[PDB]
Amino acid sequence: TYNQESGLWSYIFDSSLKPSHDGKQTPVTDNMGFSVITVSRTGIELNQDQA
Amino acid sequence: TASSQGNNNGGGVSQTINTITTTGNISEGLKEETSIQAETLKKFFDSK
Amino acid sequence: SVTTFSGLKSIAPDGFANSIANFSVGLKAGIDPNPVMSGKKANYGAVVL
Repeated sequence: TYNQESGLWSYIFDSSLKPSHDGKQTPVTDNMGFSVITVSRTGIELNQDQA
Repeated sequence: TASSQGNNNGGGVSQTINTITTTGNISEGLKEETSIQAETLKKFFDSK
Repeated sequence: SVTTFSGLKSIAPDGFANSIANFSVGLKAGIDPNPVMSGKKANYGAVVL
């Protein structure tokens, strides 16, 4: 998602998406939980002042 | 004559193109370091 | 014995066995809320992982 007030992107990872089994057919057991990565802009952006 | 076609009436409003601080920046077509300035501006225009 | 693909060692932390094939996901655009000088139009970018 992007939020126009914050000017910030939210990246949602859901570990329920992991497959049931490995390439060695071993049950996958770290399939619980999730994580958020927040992206912001850095640097001098276009059209602040004449420069 | 009427072979020009289009609108028979069609009077109304006209507006100039949109603009931003980048509009009219041609800095890659300006200056030189290999050739003559018109030719690098010609390369810069051909893709645009 | 120069290292090649059949012998390259992965320590890849990002959920991939392999450490040679790039990947990318979730391209998203957004308008900067930060004012721009008047008579210039609002800024926008995108990002992708």
